[PDB]
Amino acid sequence: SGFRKMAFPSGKVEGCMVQVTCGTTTLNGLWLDDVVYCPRHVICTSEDMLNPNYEDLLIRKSNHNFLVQAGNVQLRVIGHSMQNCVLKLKVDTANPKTPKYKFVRIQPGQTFSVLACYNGSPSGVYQCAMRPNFTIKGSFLNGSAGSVGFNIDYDCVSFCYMHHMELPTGVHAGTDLEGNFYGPFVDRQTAQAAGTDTTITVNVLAWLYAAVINGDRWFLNRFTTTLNDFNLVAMKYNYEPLTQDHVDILGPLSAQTGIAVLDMCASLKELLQNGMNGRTILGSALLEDEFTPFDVVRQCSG
Amino acid sequence: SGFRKMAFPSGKVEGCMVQVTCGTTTLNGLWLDDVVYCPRHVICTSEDMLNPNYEDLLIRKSNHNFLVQAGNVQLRVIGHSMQNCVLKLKVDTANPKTPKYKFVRIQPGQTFSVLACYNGSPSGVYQCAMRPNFTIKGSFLNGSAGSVGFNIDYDCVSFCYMHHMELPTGVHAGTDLEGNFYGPFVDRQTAQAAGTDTTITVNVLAWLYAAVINGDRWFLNRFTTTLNDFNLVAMKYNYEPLTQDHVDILGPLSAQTGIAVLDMCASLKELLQNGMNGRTILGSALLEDEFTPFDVVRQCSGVTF
Amino acid sequence: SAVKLQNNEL
Amino acid sequence: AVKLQNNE
Repeated sequence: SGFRKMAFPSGKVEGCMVQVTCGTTTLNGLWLDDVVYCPRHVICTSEDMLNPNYEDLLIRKSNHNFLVQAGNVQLRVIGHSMQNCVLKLKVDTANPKTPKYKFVRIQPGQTFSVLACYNGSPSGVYQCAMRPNFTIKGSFLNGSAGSVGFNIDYDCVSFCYMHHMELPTGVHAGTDLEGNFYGPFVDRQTAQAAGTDTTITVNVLAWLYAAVINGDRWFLNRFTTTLNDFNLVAMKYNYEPLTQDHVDILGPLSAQTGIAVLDMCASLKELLQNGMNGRTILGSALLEDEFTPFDVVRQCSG
Repeated sequence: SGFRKMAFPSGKVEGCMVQVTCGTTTLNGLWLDDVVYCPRHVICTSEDMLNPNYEDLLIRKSNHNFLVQAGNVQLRVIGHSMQNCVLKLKVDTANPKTPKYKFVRIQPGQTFSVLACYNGSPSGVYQCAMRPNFTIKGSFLNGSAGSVGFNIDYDCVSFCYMHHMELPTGVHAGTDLEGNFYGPFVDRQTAQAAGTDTTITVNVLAWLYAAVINGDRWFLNRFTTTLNDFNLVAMKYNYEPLTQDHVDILGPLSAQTGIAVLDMCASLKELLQNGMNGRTILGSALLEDEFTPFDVVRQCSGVTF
Repeated sequence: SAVKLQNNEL
Repeated sequence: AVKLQNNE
């Protein structure tokens, strides 16, 4: 029993973390085989970070302008190229700790583990979700750029996020491992703003199923609802709309607990209306929305 | 900025987890140097677990009665002994992935990272705290026995917990790496309840300091209190007593935010009596008590390992 | 209920 | 402001 913000074990990613320095700018890089991936704004100076021309900034660099440290050993850069907002530095040594991996672009609502790093060394690991406004609520300081988000379902590391920047509200933005940003953000310090952040509704329902699985039922009620009536209520609390696809996703949890998806949707409507009245659900007084249906099944049933 | 429930990097611990099998009972083991540590109830059968005599159950066992698998490689057991509630299995191969480590027993209220494991394979990591009643509000299923909790002190892995069992309330209990139970529990499938739990006051204050660092300041006020006046209402709300030691270890956070420790206690005092008035602190509607003062420092200053 | 030793069975 | 989170 029990339910925790559970990250994946970080060892497979730790062995890939390196430091990348260009001039006086430094951040983290991801060392897989003979390629080191890092955010391209490492080729920026202190000035020229508002409207950099990365193509022009990169063509002025030689391979020896990139200093890559893997622990105590400096990697020899023998090649460099740019893919979207990510730099790909070819090195003359394949990382012997390279695990089985793949690159995956995720959709809002998806969760992943973050190994926050500074100077190529890990600071800690925590769990995150792609918010509907395409930000993440991370824990990142200066120098954390290059830290990655990942999942390790089975024996393959699925890299889904590379960290780049912090927005004025303290939320964070970055790219997939192909360098394409999540959301409309750009790797410039020009003024940008995250849209209104909404609650990941399907994740909340999954979390309520996890509570029921762990023996908690106080929040249920005898009511049901139509999908359309629920969404008309949900939108009033800045909740993401619930689609038929989400309903289907919750089928297994619905079948495991014997509570229909639309019945649990009725429960959620009452919880938003009442609050929790001094009670908690799985150790929380808010409705947790960073657990997917897949996360619940992995943690509760195995 | 931002503040998350942050565990230590688990890479050095992952390379030490193995699977231990004795009959039909399977759990996890910690392979350090040439010894494997694991819960002693691995020698129990399903029918042995009500009132087992571990002294007697072990005498009938020999070295080869323990199947130790490190991945797809089977380790040869050349010795066995019992220290309190853990079993030590000497193997003929030192773990080449052995990190710098030590065994430390933690105090109630201190935090650590759990590496949940099943069949000797690491499956997840999460941060938690030794509750004042010596339970752990963990997330554990069958087969998770032998999973370990740890901290990283500078360059050294400090193993502080090994998981054994789940209480009927769904909370969990275990031992240090020397086999000594945390809390008034014993390893057998009987009715066992913990003492009444309390909130870790020093940790809540640390978490309120983390919030101020992140710009959450609505809970601050003009007031201050005293240790005696605060502890009177803290005991009334089932909060742990605040000592002069807690005030001292909070010093670095109090000076870095410009907010005296006892000024912050007045904030926490008002929060217990009047609630949060519909607001949140660091995305939480509860007073979080699973962040120590050093947890806040290492996260907000970006300490690495 | 009773304590559950969280080993696994084969 | 918007901060690219390299270090200097």
